Amino acid sequence: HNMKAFLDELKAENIKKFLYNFTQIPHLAGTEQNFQLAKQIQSQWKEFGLDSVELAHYDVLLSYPNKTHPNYISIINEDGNEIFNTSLFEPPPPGYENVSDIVPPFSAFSPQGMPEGDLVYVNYARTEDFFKLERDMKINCSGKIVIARYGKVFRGNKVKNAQLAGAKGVILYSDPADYFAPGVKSYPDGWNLPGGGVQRGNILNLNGAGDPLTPGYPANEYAYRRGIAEAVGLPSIPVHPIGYYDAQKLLEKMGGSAPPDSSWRGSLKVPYNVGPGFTGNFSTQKVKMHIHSTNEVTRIYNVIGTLRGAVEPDRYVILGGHRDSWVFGGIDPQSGAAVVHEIVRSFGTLKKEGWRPRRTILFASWDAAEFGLLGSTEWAEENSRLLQERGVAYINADSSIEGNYTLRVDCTPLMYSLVHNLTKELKSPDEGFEGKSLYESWTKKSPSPEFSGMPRISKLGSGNDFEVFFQRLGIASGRARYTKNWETNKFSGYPLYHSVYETYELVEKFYDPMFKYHLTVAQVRGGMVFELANSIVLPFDCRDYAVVLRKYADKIYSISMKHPQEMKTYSVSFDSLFSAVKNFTEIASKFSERLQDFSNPIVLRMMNDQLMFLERAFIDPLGLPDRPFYRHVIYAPSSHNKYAGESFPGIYDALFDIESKVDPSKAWGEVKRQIYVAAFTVQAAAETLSEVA
Amino acid sequence: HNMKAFLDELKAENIKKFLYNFTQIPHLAGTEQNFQLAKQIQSQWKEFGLDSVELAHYDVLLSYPNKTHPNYISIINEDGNEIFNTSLFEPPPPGYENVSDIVPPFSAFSPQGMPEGDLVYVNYARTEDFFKLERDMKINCSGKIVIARYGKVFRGNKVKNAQLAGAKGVILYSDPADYFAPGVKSYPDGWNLPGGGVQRGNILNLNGAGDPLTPGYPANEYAYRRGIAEAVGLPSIPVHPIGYYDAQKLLEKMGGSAPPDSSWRGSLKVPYNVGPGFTGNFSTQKVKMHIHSTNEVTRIYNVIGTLRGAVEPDRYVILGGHRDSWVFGGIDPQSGAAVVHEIVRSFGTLKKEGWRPRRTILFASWDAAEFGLLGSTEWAEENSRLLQERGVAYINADSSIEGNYTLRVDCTPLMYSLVHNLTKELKSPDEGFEGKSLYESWTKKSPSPEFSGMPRISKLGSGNDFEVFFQRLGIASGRARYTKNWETNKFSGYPLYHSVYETYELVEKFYDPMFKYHLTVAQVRGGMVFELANSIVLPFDCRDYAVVLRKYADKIYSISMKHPQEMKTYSVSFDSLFSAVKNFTEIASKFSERLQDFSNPIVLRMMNDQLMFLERAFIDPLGLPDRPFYRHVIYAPSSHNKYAGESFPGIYDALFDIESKVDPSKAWGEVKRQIYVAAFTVQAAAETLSEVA
Ligand SMILES: Nc1nc2ncc(CNc3ccc(C(=O)N[C@@H](CCC(=O)N[C@@H](CCC(=O)N[C@@H](CCC(=O)N[C@@H](CCC(=O)O)C(=O)O)C(=O)O)C(=O)O)C(=O)O)cc3)nc2c(=O)[nH]1
Ligand SMILES: Nc1nc2ncc(CNc3ccc(C(=O)N[C@@H](CCC(=O)N[C@@H](CCC(=O)N[C@@H](CCC(=O)N[C@@H](CCC(=O)O)C(=O)O)C(=O)O)C(=O)O)C(=O)O)cc3)nc2c(=O)[nH]1
Ligand SMILES: *[C@@H]1O[C@H](CO)[C@@H](O[C@@H]2O[C@H](CO)[C@@H](O[C@@H]3O[C@H](CO)[C@@H](O)[C@H](O[C@H]4O[C@H](CO)[C@@H](O)[C@H](O)[C@@H]4O)[C@@H]3O)[C@H](O)[C@H]2NC(C)=O)[C@H](O)[C@H]1NC(C)=O
Ligand SMILES: *[C@@H]1O[C@H](CO)[C@@H](O[C@@H]2O[C@H](CO)[C@@H](O[C@@H]3O[C@H](CO)[C@@H](O)[C@H](O[C@H]4O[C@H](CO)[C@@H](O)[C@H](O)[C@@H]4O)[C@@H]3O)[C@H](O)[C@H]2NC(C)=O)[C@H](O)[C@H]1NC(C)=O
Ligand SMILES: *[C@@H]1O[C@H](CO)[C@@H](O[C@@H]2O[C@H](CO)[C@@H](O)[C@H](O)[C@H]2NC(C)=O)[C@H](O)[C@H]1NC(C)=O
Ligand SMILES: *[C@@H]1O[C@H](CO)[C@@H](O[C@@H]2O[C@H](CO)[C@@H](O)[C@H](O)[C@H]2NC(C)=O)[C@H](O)[C@H]1NC(C)=O
Ligand SMILES: *[C@@H]1O[C@H](CO)[C@@H](O[C@@H]2O[C@H](CO)[C@@H](O)[C@H](O)[C@H]2NC(C)=O)[C@H](O)[C@H]1NC(C)=O
Ligand SMILES: *[C@@H]1O[C@H](CO)[C@@H](O[C@@H]2O[C@H](CO)[C@@H](O)[C@H](O)[C@H]2NC(C)=O)[C@H](O)[C@H]1NC(C)=O
Ligand SMILES: *[C@@H]1O[C@H](CO)[C@@H](O[C@@H]2O[C@H](CO)[C@@H](O)[C@H](O)[C@H]2NC(C)=O)[C@H](O)[C@H]1NC(C)=O
Ligand SMILES: *[C@@H]1O[C@H](CO)[C@@H](O[C@@H]2O[C@H](CO)[C@@H](O)[C@H](O)[C@H]2NC(C)=O)[C@H](O)[C@H]1NC(C)=O
Ligand SMILES: *[C@@H]1O[C@H](CO)[C@@H](O)[C@H](O)[C@H]1NC(C)=O
Ligand SMILES: *[C@@H]1O[C@H](CO)[C@@H](O)[C@H](O)[C@H]1NC(C)=O
Ligand SMILES: *[C@@H]1O[C@H](CO)[C@@H](O)[C@H](O)[C@H]1NC(C)=O
Ligand SMILES: *[C@@H]1O[C@H](CO)[C@@H](O)[C@H](O)[C@H]1NC(C)=O
Ligand SMILES: *[C@@H]1O[C@H](CO)[C@@H](O)[C@H](O)[C@H]1NC(C)=O
Ligand SMILES: *[C@@H]1O[C@H](CO)[C@@H](O)[C@H](O)[C@H]1NC(C)=O
Ligand SMILES: [Ca+2]
Ligand SMILES: [Ca+2]
Ligand SMILES: [Cl-]
Ligand SMILES: [Cl-]
Ligand SMILES: [Zn+2]
Ligand SMILES: [Zn+2]
Ligand SMILES: [Zn+2]
Ligand SMILES: [Zn+2]
Repeated sequence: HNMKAFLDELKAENIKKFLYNFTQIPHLAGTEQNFQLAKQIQSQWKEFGLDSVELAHYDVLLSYPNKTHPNYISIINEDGNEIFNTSLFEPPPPGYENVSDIVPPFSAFSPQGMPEGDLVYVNYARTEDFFKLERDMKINCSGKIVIARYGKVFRGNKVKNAQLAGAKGVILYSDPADYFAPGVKSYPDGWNLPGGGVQRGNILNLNGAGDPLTPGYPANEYAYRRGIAEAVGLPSIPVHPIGYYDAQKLLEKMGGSAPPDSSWRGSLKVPYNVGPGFTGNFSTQKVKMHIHSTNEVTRIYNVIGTLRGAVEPDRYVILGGHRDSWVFGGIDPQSGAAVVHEIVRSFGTLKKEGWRPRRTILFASWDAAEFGLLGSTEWAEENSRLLQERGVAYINADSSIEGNYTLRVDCTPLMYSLVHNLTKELKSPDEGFEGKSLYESWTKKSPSPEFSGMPRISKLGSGNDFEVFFQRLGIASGRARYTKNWETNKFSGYPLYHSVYETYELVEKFYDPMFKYHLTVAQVRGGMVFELANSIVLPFDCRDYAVVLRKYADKIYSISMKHPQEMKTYSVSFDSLFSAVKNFTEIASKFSERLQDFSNPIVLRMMNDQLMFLERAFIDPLGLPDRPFYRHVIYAPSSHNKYAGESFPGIYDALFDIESKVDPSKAWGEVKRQIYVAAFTVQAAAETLSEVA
Repeated sequence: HNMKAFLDELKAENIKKFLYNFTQIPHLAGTEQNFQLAKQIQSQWKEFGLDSVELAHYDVLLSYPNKTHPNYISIINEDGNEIFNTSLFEPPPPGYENVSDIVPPFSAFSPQGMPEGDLVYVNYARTEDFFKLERDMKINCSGKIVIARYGKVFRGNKVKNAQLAGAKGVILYSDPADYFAPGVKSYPDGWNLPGGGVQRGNILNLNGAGDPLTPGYPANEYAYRRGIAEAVGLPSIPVHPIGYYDAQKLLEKMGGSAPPDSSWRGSLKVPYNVGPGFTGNFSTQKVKMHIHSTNEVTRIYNVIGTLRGAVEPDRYVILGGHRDSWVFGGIDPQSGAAVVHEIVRSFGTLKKEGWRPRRTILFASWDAAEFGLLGSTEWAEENSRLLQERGVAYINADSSIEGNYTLRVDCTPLMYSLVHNLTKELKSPDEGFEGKSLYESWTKKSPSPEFSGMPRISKLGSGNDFEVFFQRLGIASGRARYTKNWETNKFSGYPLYHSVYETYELVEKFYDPMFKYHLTVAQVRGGMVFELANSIVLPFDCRDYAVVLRKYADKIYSISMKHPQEMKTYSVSFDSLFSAVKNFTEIASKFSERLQDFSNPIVLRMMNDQLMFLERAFIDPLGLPDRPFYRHVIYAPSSHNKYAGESFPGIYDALFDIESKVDPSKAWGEVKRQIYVAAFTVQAAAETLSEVA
């Protein structure tokens, strides 16, 4: 009973069977079908051998279209005649044209409204796109309906940016430039997005809060809820997503200013004029949105499985991923959930033979992730005291594949060495690398930008269920999946993301017919969980944090040094931060020496507690400015793109666009405050690794 | 080497020698004399045998009178002639009339100003005193100078209340009613306050923040400081304290309204007229303050001594008390510091013989406590990560005596059983109880209001250095001292508190000639530290928390039930809170069973960690409303009196004066929110005691 036994028990054929099982009907959060799936998973995890398997339910704010009053967009003429209407649904895929309860495309949490106005095209609706419009082009979005292409940044940030520009509505669409790979056919004949395809998704700006009505506390049966007016993160203007056939009809008549440059042009045969409004002949026509979606407090269900530890049952290694989907969830999330299911089955086989892990393993099937990470966040709010004193690590398990090219890992620096070591022991599933390690193929295909002979491992961003564990609670977190070639594939994510076309057949036909990439991902995620839960000494290398901290300090200093005169005027010094990083490096090196130089279980556990609480030490209980649930001082989701991680986010945000601030003394004062907070936090974290007395 | 050996080594004669040594010259925070004392203590603790003894320094905002521009108050006539002036200093006591550097009486952190106006007498300047003035008597304090007697509540609350009433200045004085015990002589012939005596003290409203300029972070060498305008807790109006000879001259001419009842009358031969202003003949006279004190960032020094644990060096039991004094510190704090010194000496004697405690003991000599608990708070801010993951308990050690009648203990319910057990093993020092236990004498003299044959133990309030440990960080805390008879002694604290007369001779002549009460207090504080640091199982009884939680739930429900119609209208239910308390009771009982039913050091330490993190579980990382550093959900300092503890403070404050709120729906909504937070926190704390997996 060792890791090899665990790994060998995992089967591609089982992952395939589970994926098929999980994807025959929609499992939208808050629906009966997703409750039934929760009950099925609960029953199977018990069967598989877990010690306890419970449902944890919460009543959270969700959002749904009105079944009898459909959402749509029109072009309306000067007489009020609606001369063009966007689609009411995606053409369902072959053999699913009679499937009931497919939610039509909508932007979850949009308010209701019927705004009419002139269109402005805002490219990706990024912060810099809006800078270009108002500052350079002198185009005013106030009272306009903005149309933005999906891609580059989280859609909630696009909506926030549009609101702040004064838009009265937002239309999101999928441009073939970003969602149609050259030389591949549209679904069902290939993996591209057809012109009738539409990306669903929520447009909240929760900043880690969880359920909009209950920030800080679980949405249990006696919860006090905020009124809707005080809810966290809701958009103030109506929003709706469309496909590129419909977008073409909205964009083709656009007049006003030409696009500023080629980076504003997608692939449709339209000029990509910014507007506002339509060309001469059509200048009296307008665009009208009709949004009738409703926000509803609705019950959601997490499945929580426990495999009790033999030696340290009060130490938790968590493997979690969500279960709710927009429609069939062929990739997102069921390609992940099928992998978790097989991992539970394998651990359970060992358990039935008399094995237990050293530490407790918790397995989670989260609900309502698509509506803002609600299930994971409410559960973590409920259990925060247990998690912060006992939480060793969190391994996420959403989509197992977004491509078939190579591995992708995003994690805390504390897991780098674990990931390198594990992948050296796993077989590469790649063509041309038969008999080679996954480390070799991954390193060849995705080289580290810093180091020769190492693979790229990214920072954690957000937009997935590790957010509460990592950025709020400070528990070492990681994720892994198979991905595309980022050098040659310039499209955004995978094309059929959050569409009706994301099916079992998509995966089986186009992504992973042999389920070998799924199996490799199960071995990576499961192997990480195995080592974290069973290694005598926790498999964290504090020295890897020291290396990245210096890289991040260099980076933030370099941003600041774009303003040398202001740094002179306001005496802005990074000396404290570099000092703290130098001290962290020294103390980490000495800790590492002791870790290998110590039969004493108290010194061991004392050392294991130092390892465990190291990630915890980067937490500031006061949070980041105006984002109280982003508490990690080294990493937060980018304020411009929830998906991306930002390093030293407090200093980064203080420096961002600083040359535009009206009061430079105040602005640079805040930069100096953030440097102090960061230097202090790095030093305090270092000191947790010093000898304890 | 057991507790008896430790206890037997403590000597009254040593405590006496140390007290004499610590009280010959003033040790005002931020002065050279207090730095020299820090260095002396550091050297002696090393001598005594501690493993390491370091100074931890910070640069914090302090406040001092201007040496060449003295503070004083006048009565001024209509021509601007100052016809009466308050004293510039207290007459120094016999043999100290040539002692240099006695700080004259002042209110630390007063702004500068020379406000002139009509006096209003506001009794104790409590919330209810101001209610009586504005609501019942219809007396407007706006633009008036308020005169308030010291007593009943922390003077910072009096100042806050006066500011909010619109006062332009505050005069604080010591009324003989509150500071002159019948039948006892004034110092030097007895322990009463003479008419020239004055109580120093700060008038901040920090709400746990520490240094006003650096809330959340240690005031280290690279700290970013707030500007004075944004500092935490500073008063907006000038404030000055005076003795009763001077108060008599200010009060005797008072006209306007009669005092509302006898509870507004002190003991001076004046009418205690409320005002505003003086009677007919003197109506054109006014009162003028002259305050020239300055706030100054100043270095302060904590001494931190470590006695490394033999088995659990990463578990900290802390014995701390302050060293800085207003003048000589004969009682406050040196009667406490002398006791800590002897405790360190005793532990060191055992250490030199080869003994070590099981857990690490930290000893602290805090600086700047008199200026707002600054030294303890800055150090805890610096070390917060170590303290919250490793902090077992904090035992405070300010003044050892405030009387000679019986023991006083204020502590977490987690220490009740420890305190009962220890005091049963200690000898009573009381006359008439020779050969009896301290438990017996204490129980006879200060019976529990709830339980026959038990002694009174109070809630922790604040105004002392346990505040950051207990209310911010959630570390089990306690304190003990000898006190007066609360039934027969209706004066406030001890009369010479914070005056020049608080000397070695005061203690040796009047309070404790044999140093037997000091010795008993050393045995209580030291014994608690010994048991906390050496007991195999932590000496905490979670069931005692269950009992008090029910008492507090009953109490807060009873306050709410004063408004039955509103509870019906707004559906205000305490069911969730009582449910949580019932669950806590059940889970605690089961935990206690397991604690006694389990050779396994992991189960032991797992159980010890459950005991240690139980106090920690009452912490809400979001803090209480507008008081982010008061995080404990069960206990906070009263919003009306920092000295007093309040239970379920979030609900208490939501209910306080609720019938006066303009929007009852909003006000009762907030009551229901606080019930939810409290019920959730109690349940979450209970769940930390459940089986871990
Ligand atoms: N030069 C170079 N760079 C590379 N960078 C990376 C890689 C390997 N894989 C990647 C790793 C990181 C990135 C990356 O950093 N991209 C961006 C943004 C950060 C990022 O991770 N972006 C993702 C964004 C997509 C994402 O994370 N999506 C989520 C969506 C889950 C979801 O549906 N969540 C819901 C709810 C979200 C919520 O409510 O919070 C929703 O979004 O609707 C997910 O898949 O987990 C991406 O485009 O690859 C950047 O430039 O900084 C890109 C590719 N390879 C290379 C390379 O070969 N060369
Ligand atoms: N019926 C009945 N009740 C009793 N209650 C108690 C006791 C035994 N001892 C007591 C325990 C609690 C109380 C008590 O709860 N009193 C008040 C207020 C709470 C309290 O503890 N009050 C203290 C206030 C004094 C105090 O704590 N002072 C601080 C001052 C330290 C200091 O100088 N700090 C600085 C800095 C403070 C800062 O900046 O925060 C300063 O204040 O300037 C201290 O001595 O530690 C008191 O009057 O006894 C109440 O009714 O709720 C009173 C006496 N015995 C009895 C009894 O026999 N019968
Ligand atoms: C990284 O680790 C190092 C330890 O190896 C740590 O060094 C510390 O730096 C501080 C701040 O620079 C030092 O503080 C000095 O402490 C002495 C007392 O020991 C004081 O006398 C000094 O004050 C004087 O000088 C100041 C600067 O010119 C004046 O502003 C001030 O008014 C005084 O005149 C000063 O406070 C401290 O001694 C060392 N500790 C050591 C060497 O052990 C460093 O702080 C760590 N980095 C971080 C970011 O924490
Ligand atoms: C104290 O401990 C007890 C456990 O001994 C714990 O009891 C729990 O109470 C909650 C809330 O009352 C129970 O929740 C119910 O859970 C079931 C599923 O098991 C749901 O079907 C219930 O919902 C329905 O009924 C509600 C009330 O009428 C409706 O509002 C709702 O719309 C549904 O129709 C309800 O959520 C939970 O089952 C028990 N758990 C047990 C018995 O193990 C109690 O909560 C603890 N106290 C505190 C303050 O935490
Ligand atoms: C997915 O697999 C589950 C588990 O096999 C199927 O649920 C079982 O269905 C059979 C036959 O209907 C029942 O007798 C069992 O009680 C079910 N077991 C459960 C729920 O744990 C389920 O039908 C499959 N779903 C699909 C779409 O194929
Ligand atoms: C777009 O949809 C709208 C809404 O269904 C259509 O307009 C309606 O047409 C019917 C029948 O002609 C009228 O009775 C309604 O009054 C209309 N409603 C509104 C809101 O205008 C419209 O015909 C559609 N346009 C196209 C081109 O299909
Ligand atoms: C990853 O693998 C390396 C190589 O085995 C591990 O580093 C070795 O660890 C052992 C045990 O402490 C030492 O004796 C060796 O000196 C180390 N070799 C090195 C650093 O080159 C490393 O600890 C593993 N990482 C984990 C488990 O997180
Ligand atoms: C308080 O006691 C200390 C410790 O004995 C005295 O400090 C010592 O004084 C002698 C004689 O001046 C020196 O030789 C030592 O170096 C001192 N030891 C220290 C500082 O650790 C101090 O003088 C006493 N203070 C008073 C007021 O009596
Ligand atoms: C109260 O103190 C003030 C301040 O010292 C005294 O008034 C001063 O008196 C001197 C000499 O008579 C004058 O030159 C100053 O101009 C006065 N200063 C002010 C501010 O008035 C005053 O005499 C004292 N009153 C009593 C009764 O002692
Ligand atoms: C205080 O003393 C009592 C009496 O000895 C302790 O309670 C006993 O503890 C032992 C050991 O667990 C049990 O065998 C007895 O049944 C207990 N007797 C009781 C509760 O009456 C108590 O644990 C001590 N409190 C501490 C150490 O905090
Ligand atoms: C949906 O729309 C229908 C009619 O178009 C309306 O009667 C109903 O109130 C709506 N449902 C909601 C708001 O849940
Ligand atoms: C944009 O539009 C409206 C006019 O309708 C105006 O109120 C607003 O101030 C304008 N903003 C800018 C930056 O021109
Ligand atoms: C799978 O890999 C092949 C070969 O590189 C490639 O042509 C194809 O596009 C990949 N499929 C997907 C869905 O990425
Ligand atoms: C104190 O007062 C004197 C003169 O009365 C003045 O010169 C000096 O500035 C003051 N000291 C301060 C404000 O520290
Ligand atoms: C009290 O006094 C001033 C008049 O100088 C006035 O502005 C204020 O509103 C008054 N307040 C009340 C409650 O009468
Ligand atoms: C000490 O105790 C005696 C006897 O009860 C009492 O008369 C005296 O007032 C006490 N001294 C002090 C300072 O409380
Ligand atoms: Ca919540
Ligand atoms: Ca501070
Ligand atoms: Cl993932
Ligand atoms: Cl005390
Ligand atoms: Zn997903
Ligand atoms: Zn998704
Ligand atoms: Zn004190
Ligand atoms: Zn004091």
